[PDB]
Formats: sequence, structure tokens, C-alpha cells
Amino acid sequence: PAYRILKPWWDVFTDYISIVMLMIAVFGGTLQVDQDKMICLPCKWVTKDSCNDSGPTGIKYDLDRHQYNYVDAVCYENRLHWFAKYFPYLVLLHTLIFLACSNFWFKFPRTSSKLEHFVSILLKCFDSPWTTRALSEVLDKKEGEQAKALFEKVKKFRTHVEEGDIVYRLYMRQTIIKVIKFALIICYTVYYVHNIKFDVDCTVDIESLTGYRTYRCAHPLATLFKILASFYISLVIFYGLICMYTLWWMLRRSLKKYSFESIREESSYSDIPDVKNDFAFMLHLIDQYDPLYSKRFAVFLSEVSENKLRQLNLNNEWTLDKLRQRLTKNAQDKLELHLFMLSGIPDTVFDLVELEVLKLELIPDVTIPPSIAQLTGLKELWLYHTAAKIEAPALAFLRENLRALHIKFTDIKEIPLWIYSLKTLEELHLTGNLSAENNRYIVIDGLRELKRLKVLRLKSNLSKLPQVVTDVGVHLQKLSINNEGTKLIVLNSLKKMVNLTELELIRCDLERIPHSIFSLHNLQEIDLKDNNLKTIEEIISFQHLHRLTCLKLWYNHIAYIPIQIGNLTNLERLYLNRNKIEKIPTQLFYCRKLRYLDLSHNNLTFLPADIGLLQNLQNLAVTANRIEALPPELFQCRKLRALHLGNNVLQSLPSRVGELTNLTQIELRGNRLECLPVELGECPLLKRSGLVVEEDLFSTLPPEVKERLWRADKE
Amino acid sequence: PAYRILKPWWDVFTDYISIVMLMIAVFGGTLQVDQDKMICLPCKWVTKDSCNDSGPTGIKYDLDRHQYNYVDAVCYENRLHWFAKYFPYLVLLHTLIFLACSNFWFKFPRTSSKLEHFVSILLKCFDSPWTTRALSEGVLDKKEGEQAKALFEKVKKFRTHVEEGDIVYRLYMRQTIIKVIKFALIICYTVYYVHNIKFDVDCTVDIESLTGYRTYRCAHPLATLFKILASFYISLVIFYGLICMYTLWWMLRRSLKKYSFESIREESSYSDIPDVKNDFAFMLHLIDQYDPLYSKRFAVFLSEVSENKLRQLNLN
Amino acid sequence: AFRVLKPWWDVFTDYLSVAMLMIGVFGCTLQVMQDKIICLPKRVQTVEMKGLKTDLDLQQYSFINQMCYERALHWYAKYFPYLVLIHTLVFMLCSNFWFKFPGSSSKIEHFISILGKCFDSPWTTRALSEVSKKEGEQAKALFEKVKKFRLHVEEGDILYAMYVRQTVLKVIKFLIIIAYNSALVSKVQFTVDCNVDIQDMTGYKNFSCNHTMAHLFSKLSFCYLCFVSIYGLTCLYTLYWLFYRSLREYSFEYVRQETGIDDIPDVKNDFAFMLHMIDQYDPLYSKRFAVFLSEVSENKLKQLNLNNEWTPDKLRQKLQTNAHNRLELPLIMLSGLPDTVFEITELQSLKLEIIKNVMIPATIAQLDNLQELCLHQCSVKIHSAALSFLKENLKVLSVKFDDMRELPPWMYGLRNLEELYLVGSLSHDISKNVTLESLRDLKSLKILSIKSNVSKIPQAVVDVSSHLQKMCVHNDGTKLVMLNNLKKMTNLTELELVHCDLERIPHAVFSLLSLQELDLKENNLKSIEEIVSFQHLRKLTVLKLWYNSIAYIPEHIKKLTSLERLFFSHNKVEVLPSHLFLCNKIRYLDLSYNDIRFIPPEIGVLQSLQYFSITCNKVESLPDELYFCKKLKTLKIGKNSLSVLSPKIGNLLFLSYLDIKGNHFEVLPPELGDCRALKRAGLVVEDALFETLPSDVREQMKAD
Repeated sequence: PAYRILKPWWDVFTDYISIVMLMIAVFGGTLQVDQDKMICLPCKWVTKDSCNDSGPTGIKYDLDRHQYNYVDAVCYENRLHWFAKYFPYLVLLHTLIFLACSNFWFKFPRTSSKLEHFVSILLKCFDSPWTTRALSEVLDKKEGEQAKALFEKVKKFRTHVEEGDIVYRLYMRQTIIKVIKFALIICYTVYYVHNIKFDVDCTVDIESLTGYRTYRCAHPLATLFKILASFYISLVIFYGLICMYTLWWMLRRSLKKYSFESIREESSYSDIPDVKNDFAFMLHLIDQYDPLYSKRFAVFLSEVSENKLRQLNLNNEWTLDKLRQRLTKNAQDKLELHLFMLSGIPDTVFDLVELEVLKLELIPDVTIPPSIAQLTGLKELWLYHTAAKIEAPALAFLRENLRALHIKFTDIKEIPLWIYSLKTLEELHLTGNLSAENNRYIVIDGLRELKRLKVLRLKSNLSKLPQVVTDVGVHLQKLSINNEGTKLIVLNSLKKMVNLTELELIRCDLERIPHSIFSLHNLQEIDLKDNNLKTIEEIISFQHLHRLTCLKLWYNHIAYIPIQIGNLTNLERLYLNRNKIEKIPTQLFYCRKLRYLDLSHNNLTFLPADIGLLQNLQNLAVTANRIEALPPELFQCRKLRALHLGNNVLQSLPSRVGELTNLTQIELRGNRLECLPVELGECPLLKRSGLVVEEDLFSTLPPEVKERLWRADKE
Repeated sequence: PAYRILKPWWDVFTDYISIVMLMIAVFGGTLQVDQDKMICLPCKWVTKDSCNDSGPTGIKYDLDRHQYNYVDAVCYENRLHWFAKYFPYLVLLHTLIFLACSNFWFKFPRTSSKLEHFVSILLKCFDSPWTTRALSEGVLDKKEGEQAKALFEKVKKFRTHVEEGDIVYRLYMRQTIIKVIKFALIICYTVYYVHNIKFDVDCTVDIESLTGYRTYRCAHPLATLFKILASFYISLVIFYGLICMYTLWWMLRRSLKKYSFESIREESSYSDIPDVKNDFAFMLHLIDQYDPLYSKRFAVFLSEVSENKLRQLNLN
Repeated sequence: AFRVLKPWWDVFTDYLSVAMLMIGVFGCTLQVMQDKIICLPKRVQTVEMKGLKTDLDLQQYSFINQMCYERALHWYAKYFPYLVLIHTLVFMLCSNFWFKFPGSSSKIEHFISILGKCFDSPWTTRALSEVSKKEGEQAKALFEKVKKFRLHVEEGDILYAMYVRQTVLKVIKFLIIIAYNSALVSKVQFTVDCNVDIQDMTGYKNFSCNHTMAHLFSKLSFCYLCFVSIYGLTCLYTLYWLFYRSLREYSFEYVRQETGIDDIPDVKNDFAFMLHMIDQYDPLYSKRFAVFLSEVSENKLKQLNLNNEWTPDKLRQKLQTNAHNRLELPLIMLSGLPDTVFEITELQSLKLEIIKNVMIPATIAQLDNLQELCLHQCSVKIHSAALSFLKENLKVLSVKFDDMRELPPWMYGLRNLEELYLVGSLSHDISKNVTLESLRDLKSLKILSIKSNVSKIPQAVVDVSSHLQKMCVHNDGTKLVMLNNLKKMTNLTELELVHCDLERIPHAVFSLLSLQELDLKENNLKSIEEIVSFQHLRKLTVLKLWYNSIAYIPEHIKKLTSLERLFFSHNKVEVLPSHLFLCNKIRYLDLSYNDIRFIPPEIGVLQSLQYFSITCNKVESLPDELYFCKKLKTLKIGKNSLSVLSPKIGNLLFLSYLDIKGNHFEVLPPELGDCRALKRAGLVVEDALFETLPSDVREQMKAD
């Protein structure tokens, strides 16, 4: 059947013995019903109510056949021993009790359901091809999903069965009852088997009806019942011995503790836990049927097998081709891979050789295998909320190849301790708080070991700068600290920034300029963004610094620009946007080298003419101002490309804009331009993407000029 | 088979007791048909038409074999108690009534159809992979998603269809009540009339016109064997009745027309499973009495939160 | 499939057992109701005959019948059917004695599964057609399964013992049955005489009785005797077939009589017995399964699989070049060497990486163009024509011995070999490698590079010193000792010792009188005091003592002036002496990444210098006499402590390379245009030093 696997050799032996016992009982009962009688003869000479036993002629009893039948019935009922009469029914009852005790294990609904579930999952595991692969240790998707579902079913089954020990308890109770029943059967049957005799003397006192008192009888099925009992006792003994062995099999070993030490030592998976209670009991019975089923079911229990199956499925879910389809590029135009919400890094990632930017985002406690050394071009590495665990060949290839490391964190333990052992590290952004107990810049104390750093971006909510960064700054060239509104204590400890070229204090809220800013001769990029400068007054001391070329003073509370700003000439990308400037002065146009001018979101009263003093100027953004007219001097400049002039109060553009040639992008949604001058359509580099313009005033233009622009767009 | 799921331990115990009593009824019936006679010897000495019965020589009765057979038949029909003659037929009838009460739940087309529908979609929910997915708490197959949605809708439709009427619970209660009353009557009359199965029977049948004797003394061969069978049947009926009273106490212990999913909603993520009522509650109580895993695997379909997770995951 | 393992005797005995069961059941149902005895008392109380009146009732007759059935009828006549039933049930239970025990049953199932699987396999038909893709992989898997079956069954013999025990039990039981049945078959008779003493009841003592079912019981007993005799003849034939042929040995010579394959091993014990069983079923399975046993069949299948997977076009794709400008075939982790590889005749170099258990056929004689062989971590075998041809043709060899046996012993039978690359590792007992000291058979060997942890130079090198010229040894932390074996170098010209842990330059190097170059790489030379004998190396032009620990340089450098290449990069030198630059023939002088304090002016003597590297020094002063030396082609002064680049630098006409990277400079002079061979690439500097040239000089410099 389906439960033959649960039955050991002793159980099936007892079943066969019980079947033979039932056959014996049926035979004995058939004989008892059919031809079991008594036939009795009266003792003619009787002395003291006993047979005196005082050619030959027959003794005449003068008894009818019916008197003989009455004598037979009475001496069968009253003087035959009850064992000889009811032995077949006794063996029938005993065999039925034995069969009921044996089948109560499979009959009781709770244990039957538990056994059915166990047998079903064991049979499904036995035919599972993933079991064959795990014994052998590239699989089908449905096969891997079936393996995962079977793993989860094994987990929930273990949680279901390990709580109770009813199955083992029921089997113990059945074995105990069988042993006790065997003992009682042997005792009473051996005691009473001698009472099955052939010659019985009956003294029934029916002299009133028959005429005699004592008769000697003869039981036909006596010596046949004496062998059927004696053969039955033998079987019981055998049964008992088998049952006794089963009882011994309960006592030498603990059936509620199945230690997998033998299996896990032989198998590669040496992490198989020891099961308990009922699950241990049926695994022990599986061993008694055939240990191969338990060996095959053992691989669906270890956690290392679960990890291997998850890795195999992940190689199927995340393949090299799918990664290439998702392959993207970063801001530095380098090949990046954004792995978001992954359980780990697939080896399909590491099979690459051309990857340069390995980005790891929110992967829980991953372990990096050495095959990263194959990613020959690897230079950047992005750790965002990722606890990274790495090994030594990986450290070697990163010490000889990796020159960038971008670490984002919200905890100290998310930051790994390996990242300080790189021998080529050059670019490095630490994002997240680096100030803690025994860990304030002591998370990252190995930044002395990194002697080639050149970029250091710190979004860390920082209150002080380490001196070791100042020591590294002999080769470091960019330090941008984001603190979300926390003032650092500079204290003129930044003057070792000889090689620093871009000091970018983002959201520093300084409101003042320390002397270390205008002491560092190599600084070229200076943006005091969101620092709430009411006044900027420290530009005069910048002339010792020969290299300043771009003052992007944006996103500030700057109320006014002093006229001394006219002293500068050498700036190019003068970005004074997002301020509170009342008006742009003519002094600001003494700067002849300006190539880019952004004055977005200001309170400029109007646009003066001296804006046309900017011949090399390429983009100009005076957006969100109060500006009405563009002068012809602005149109003498041939190099205007990006004119973000929108959301303004522009009355009109004078026709001298026909002097413009290099216009590329213009924004006019907004303004007050009554109708489009056709000169806006004249600009060659200005295309439909660049001419972001209203449609009706475009329709006011002649249709053939629009057709020429359209043909330039489409051809 | 398909109906073994809705058979708790009391039901299977009563079924095994029933087939055992059927076996002893068949044995007793075969015995009655074949070897049930009674050997009657006339009382040569009489007193007021009663058996006086006051090298020995056997008493001569001057009766032929046919007169003896006539005396046997007449005393068997007249002065033998009806219990000692029709005990196996009564046992067979009582066993058939008990089996009919047990199996009428399976044979009545309305209740049988409801049981089949319940068993069918319980098996389908067991076969549903989303049962495993919900019990664990990714990628959904189109056919698997369609099957899951159809199973959810079938569960909702069937819950609406059966929670209105409790004909199955009422039928099961009526069957239990009928069985316990049957057991009471059986044990009463069998205990009363078991002492009338005697070996020696004195018969006074008035056949003196034909045989010549008035009173006879008879031996019933299958008297004590029938007494042993009667005692065995009494023991079996007592066991059946104790099981039936336990089943009735199971009905009266708590309202089987009101199942609360509180433990499962606390253990599982879905805590919005409603407290279902009436026939659905009884049918779930039965499978809880067989295996709580069925309710654990089937409660996920009732909850709307799992449907909310279903529609989100199907969309993905 | 269990019926296949049952021969004719097994099914014959089974059907005999069913017949015995029928006989026993018939006898039992006869004995239950029909068996009765009829007894009449003896000496009882145109001829008119009158019947004798016994004066007995029917009850007395039944009593006599019982007394005589019990105490006169023989027990055989009453219990023959039950004895038949019991004995035939014991026969039936012992009929499958060799089938029921789980280990033997598992062996039966495994063997029948294997035999059926190779029966269904078409590789058997393919191999039989050969002698007289996917399915190849399936055949290989079935072959390794057959080998696993050999490792799992052949070593045991429990099945044969169980079969012989079952047969012996059947024979002894049959002897017992025949004996007692023939002894007691005369007791079943019709007329019996019964002398029970029931005279006090019936009046008679002697009775004559008739067993009514005695003729039928006699016929049943004779039929059972006939069936037992047939069963015992069957079991005796089974025992004779068991014993007269040794079934612990199965011979495949009958297959060999018509099949050419002769590597087939003869299986024993369990395998032999159960193959005899399958032969008793039908010999076709055995003579067909023969081909799955031998190993040369597996080798042929492996070669066929290699040829199928590696088309010549795939080898065209694999074709590439190597470090010696030869046509290389990179073969990685292969099962063997295909003949398709040897079909290519334009091939100049073979690369075999961890392809072990490989035998080189004569087919390599196809490709004459070979000059290099890369036998990397692979144990290779050989054939006579291959020995002859690779003696005649092969000259360059590059092997890796990860394991000592992964070095094959046949490299040394050659003579034309010239280059050898002995990469790998070695143990403590270095001198025991007779594989090394067989290169006396090599006559043309000129290049020897041994990357291994070799502590003692073998006497092999001592023998082959006459024609050897180049040494390259990487010990990697292992101390090299026993330098007399390098003393008795005579004709050697190149010596590159890496990480040999040689504290001092031995007299071995000075015993060499024709050494073109010397390398003491990664060797802890704290002091250099044995240079006095270095004058004997007149051929010595290269002294690449770099990454070394030479703290100061003495006067002994005057011993040799033929020195040309001089690498002291990363040395411990503090101040150069006045005595280095006397040897004017020096052209190639390196002090890269040292820490020299300053450069003394005696550098002016080195005119024939063409390379002067002192990069990453602490030198703050460069005197103008190195700028006076115009023959100085390369001159690397990078990352020193110098101040200003020399304005009169255009005087150096032949200044090809001036690495002055990372030097603290201020402004480049305008006279770089006068420099004929100095570039921005040549004058590597920080970019703020590059930005300093005058505009007309930029116009003349962008056009060079």
C-alpha cells in the first residue's frame, strides 16, 4: 500500500503471523460449528456413581437416539471444559485484538494524518531531481521553484510535527499492549491446553430422563484441537519474541532524538540539525525500512543546501544577458550597475571583465567571492546601506586596480573594516554620520593608509574636520562636506590644502569666510551655497590666489554686490543665481573673460546694456528676474547659446537680435513678448528642442520659414 | 476516500464497532439457521401436568424419531423465548439501522453534494501553490494566477452559498440523537431479555393427543454460545453508546454553528478572517477534529487582506 | 522487473508449489468432512443366508468408530494433508530466500536497472558495429554508472552464498520429505484392525474397520510423492549447475572469440553469479553487456566525444599567438587531446593545460611546424613514433609541475630541446629527482627557467653546464644553498636568481668566466665586498641588483669596466662614491626609488652613459656636468629634491628620455626647444609645470 514504508520487518512479520492466526481461528471455528460434538456412552455397571468396569455380545442400553442426543448435549454443556469448547473463539478474539492494536497506528485520525503527510512529502522528495543534483553536488526554472516550495513545505512540516510526540507514544503503547497480551495468552493457554482431552467422564444426573448418571464420552475434535492449540501457542511465542525485540528496540536507543551525525559526516553538508520527537521517530522507522530515503530527505533539511538552491535560482533570475540589458552609465560616463534590493551579488555579475563601477545598494550582509578579480576594469564601488564582507584576493585586485570607493551608510557596522586596506584608492565619498563614541573619525582611521586620495565628499552631519584629511590633502584635490545644517570648527586647520582646487561648502551655514578659504592658492571653484551670506566682503584678499576662475555664488541671502566686484576680470562661469540682487551693475561687466553667466531668481530692476560686453559668453540665465528689454550690445556677442530668459517681464526683443548666430536653447514660456520676431526663427543652432516657445506666435511667422526649420529638423 | 476527511475518531470507531457487530450478527444468523434446535425428552413422571422427574436400564419412552422431531419443533416454537430464537436477526437489524444512520449523511443528495463541494475545493486549495506562498509569509505564473483567482472567487461563492442554511449540521445532529436513543433502547431491552437465554427449558405444549406425553424437558444446544454472543453484543453496544454520548457532548460543548478564526489570525499574518457561521462552521470544525492543517491552509482564502496581496501580486 | 532473474527451475518449482498447495487444500477438505471410519465387531454373534446381529445401538457404533479412528488409525493417514500444507508453505517461504533480504534485493534491482539501461542504450549497437552528441554523454554517464556498480557489487559474494544455502535447504527438505513419505505411505490402507478396550461399553474388544477415504488418500500421497520427486530433481539439477561450473568466475572469452576487444576484465563473485543468471535467462544480454565493461571502450568513447565537440573550425577560432611568436592552441581543462588538433598542420605551438591521462599518438607527425610545447599541470603519455618525431622536431618546452608525477618522465629522451620553462614547486629531497639529471640526453638545451622552491641546485645543471646559457629561478622565500653546483657552471652566460636568499655573491659567479649577465633579484645583499673577483666576468655587462639592500658602493667597482647595464633601483645606497663613474663603458645605470642625499660632480666622467635613473631620490642638487654629458639618452631624475630645471638644458642633443616626474620645480625654461629629443611625455612632470612655455614656444612645440 502507501504505508508499507513505515512498517519495519518486525511489523510485517507480526502481520503475517496474525494472518496465519486468523486462518487458524477461522478453521477452528468452522470445525467447531460443523463437526464438534460429543458422543457419550453410559456406564452399565456403576459403583458409588462411577463406572465399575466389571462369543461376546453387545451391551443393550435400551436408549433411544433422542435420549442419546440429550445425553450428548448435556455432557457437552456441563462437563466438557470451556477451553475445548471456546478455543477457536478465543484465538479469533486474540487475533482481532492484535490486529486492532497493529492498525490503531494508521486508524487514529491525528496520527494517520501526520503519517500521511510524512509519507507524501518523503515520496515527493525521493523522486525530486533536485535531490539527485544535491547528491551530485544549471537547472530548470520550474524545477528550482518546485525545490524551493518543497524546502518551505519541509520547514512547515518540521514545525508542525516537532511540537508533539503522539505518534511515537502511540507506537510505544501499541507495542506494550501487544507484549502484555502475548504474555497473558501464553500463560492462560499453556495453563489450560491440557484440559483438551479425548476421554471425558460426565456425571450430569439426568437419571430421571435417561436412566443413567455417569457416562464416558469422546470429543471428536479433541486431539485436533490439541494440535491447533499447540501450533497456535508456538506462533504466539514467535509473535511475542518479535514484539519483545521491538520492545528492546525502544529501550536501547532514544527514539525521540535522531542524530544526523552519521549522515552529515559522510555528506558534504555537515550542518544538518538533529530532529526531535515524532519526526525523529518516523525518520528512525525510515531507516528501518531503507536508509536511502532518509539520506535523500536529509539534503532537503540543511541550510547550506537552501543557500545553494537560492544561489542557483538567482543565477537563473539574474543572468549575464539580463544584467547587460539593465547595464547603465553613471555621471562620469562609466559602466555602472544598480543592484537595488537584492539578497546577494550573483556570480553572473562577477563573470564580467569590463565592469568599472560596481554599485551595491541595500544587500543584507553579502559576502564578496574572489571572482571580482575577473572584473578587470573595476575602478568605482558604490556601497549604499550594504554591509560588505570581502576576502584577500579581492583585496589584492582592489589594491592594484580600484581607485574609487563610494560608501553610503546609516550605521557604523554597515561600514566594513576592509575598505581601509586599499593601495590605489583615489576617490572616496563617505555618506552618513562618521562621529560616534570611540568612532568619531575612528570608523575610518585607516584613511592614513590611503595615500592617493584626491576627492573626499562627506555627507556626514559633521561638526569638526580631522587633521589626517589635511595631511592626505597633499594629493587630495576636492573636499565637499554636507552636514544638513551643522557648523564645523575650521580654526584655520585647512591650510595644508596645497593641492585642493575645489572647496565646496554645501549647506555649511557659515555666514562668514575664514582666512583659510582665501589663503589656499589652488582654489578655483568657490560656491558658498546656502550659507546665508548677507554680505560678501572677502573677495579683495583673493588676488594672491592666482587660480580662481569661477565664482558660482548661488543659493544665498546676498542682498547686494559691492561695486568693487568690477575689479575682477578673470572669471568665466560667474553664476550669481538664486540671490536677492537688486540690480546688475555695469562694474560686473568689466569681467572680460566671462563665458557663462547665471543670474536666475533675482530682483534685478532691468537689464542694462553692458551685458553686451561679453563676447566669449556661451550660456546666459537671467531667469526669474524683472527684465524688459535685451540691448543690441548683447546681440553683438556672437557666442550666446543658452538664453534661459523665461518667466520674466520682457516687452520685446529688438530686431538687432538678427546679429545673433550661435543661439541654441531659449526658454520663452512666460514673459510678455507680444509676437515672435522672425529673427528668433533665424538662429541656425536654435532648433525645435532649443526654441522652447509658444505656438501661436510661431504660427504668426510665414509658413515657409517654418517649413525650412521643419526640414532642418527632419529632412 | 474523499469522505474519510469528514470522519472524526468517534465516527471511525463507531464504523469499526458496527462492522464487528455485523460480523457477530452474521455468525449468529448462520448458527441459528444451521445448528439451532432443541433436544426435548419427555418427563415419564408427571405431577399436575408438570415434570416431576423423580445395573441401571434406560427409560423407554416408546416414541418414534418423528414424534421426537415434532416435540422438538413444537416446544421450540412455543416455550422457547423469542429472544433466544431471534437474537441474531435483531442484532443484524440494529446494526443495519446504525450503519444507515452513519451513512445517510453521505447518501442524501443535498448533503452529499455539499460535502462533495467542500471536499473538492479543500483538495484544490491544498493543491494551490498560493496556499504555500501565503503560509510562508514571488514570481507568479499566468496559469497559476488564474487558478488562484478562480479558487478565491469559488471560495467566496461557496461561502455565500452554504453559510445561509445548516442542513448538514442539523442532519448530523439528528443522526447522533437517533443513534444515542437507539443505543439506549437496545441496551435496555437486551439487558432485560438476556437472562431468558437458558439451557434447560421446561416446555408444556399440550400435544398429548399425538405424542402421549404432556410436559417435556429440553436442552438448547446453542444456549450458552448465544448467551456469550449476547454479552459480547452488550459490550459492543455499551462502547458504541459511550462514543455516541461523547459525540453529543462534543455538539453541546460549544456552538458548532459559530467558528472563530482567532488563533489562526493571530498566528498567521492575515488577521481579518471573519467568524463564519452555521454549516461552514460545522464543516470546518470537522476538519479541525481531523487535522488543523486543513484549516491553516484554507483560512488564507477567506481573508480579504490575502486578496489585497493577491491583486497587488497579480498586477506585478 | 523481478521475473527476469528467475530461471526455468525457479518458475517450475513455484508452479510445483502451487500444485502442492492445491493437493494439500484438497486433502484437508476431504479430511474435514469425508474422513470417517466404519467399524464392525469381530467374532460377533441355494443356501439361505442370514445377517449377523451385533446388538449395538447407533451411538455405540459411533463410539467404536471414534475409538478406532483415534487409537488404531495411523497418524499419517489422519495428518497427511496438514503435513503437506506445512511443508509446502515452508517450501514457498524458502522459494524466495535469495529475493527478500533487502541488501540482495537492492543488488538485484541495481543490476537489472543497469542491464536494462545499457540494453536500451544505442551505444552498444554503435560499438558492436565499430568492432564488427547527447547520447554519447548519456553513454558516458551509463559507463561511469557501470564502474560504480563494479565498485559496489563485484567485491561481495553474499548472493551466491544465499542461493547455495537456499538450494541446499531445498534439497535436504526434499530428502526428508521423500524419506518419511515413502516410509509411511504403506500405513494408508483401507482395512485396519482395531483392538481398543471398550468392552465395558459395547461388549466387544476386537473390531475390523474401514477408512473410507484411504484409496483417495493413497492416490493423493502418491501424487504428492511424484511432485516432491520432480521438485527434488529440479533442485538437484540446480545444485549440479551450481557446483560443476565455478560460478564465482564469469569469462568473456566466448565474446572474445568473435569480438576484437580484449581489454575486457573478467568479473567475479556476485557479478559473475548474477551474470550467469542473466545468461540462463538469455545469453544475448551478457554478450551484449560485455562491451560496457572494458576501459578502452571508454577511452574510445571519450576520443569520439572530443572529436565531435572540437571541429577544425572551432580550432581555427581557438588559434592564437603566444609569448614566443608561435601559432598557439590554448586547450583548457580538456578530457583529452583530439585528433582534429593534429589535423592542423600549420600549428607552431601546443598549449595543454591540466589535460591529464593523455597519450600522444603518432598523429602528431602530421604537424611538422611545431616548435613550442606547453604541457601545463598535465600527466601526459607517449608512443614510439611520437618519441622519434619530438626528438627530431620539438625544441621549446614549457611545463608546470603542480604535482611531481604531473611532470612526465619523457621530456628527457629528446635531444633537439632548446628552451625549458620549469615552473612549479619542489620538496625537501631535491637531489632525488632523477628526472632533472637526465638532460644529459639533451644536446641543444640553451634556456632553463625554474620557477620553483629549489634550495639546492641539482647535479643536473652541473652535467648540462656545457651547453646551457640562461637561468631564471624564482624561489619565492626559499633559501638557495649548495652553490658549488653553480660553481661548476662553465659555459653559462645568463643567470637570473630571484628570491634565492643569497646573503653574499658566491665564488660560483666568479668561477663563471663567460657570464653575459647576472641577476641577484630579491636577494638580501647587505654589502658588496666580493666584487674583486667579478673582474673575471669580462662578458658581464648587466648587473641588475635592484630592490636590493646595498648600503654603500665601494671602490671595487673598478675591477670591471666592461659593465654596461647597472640596475640598483630601490637600493639602500646613501651617497654615490667617486669610483662608480670611472668605468666609462657604463651606459645603463639605474637608482630608481632610492634615497640618495645628493649627486657629486664626478658624474661628469660617465660620457658613454645613455641611461641615468635616480628617480624618487632625496637629491637636492644636480650639478651641470650631467647636463654636460650629451650622449646621455635616458636620464631619470624623478621625484627628487631638486629646485629648478637647468636653463642650459638644450645643450644635450642626444637626450631621448628625461623622467623628472614629481620634482619640485617652479618654471620651465624656454630652451626646451633646443632639446631635440625631449617631449612632454619624455619630460614627465606635474601639469602646473607643463603649463609653463612661452606662446611662440608653444607654437614651435605643438609642432615639435
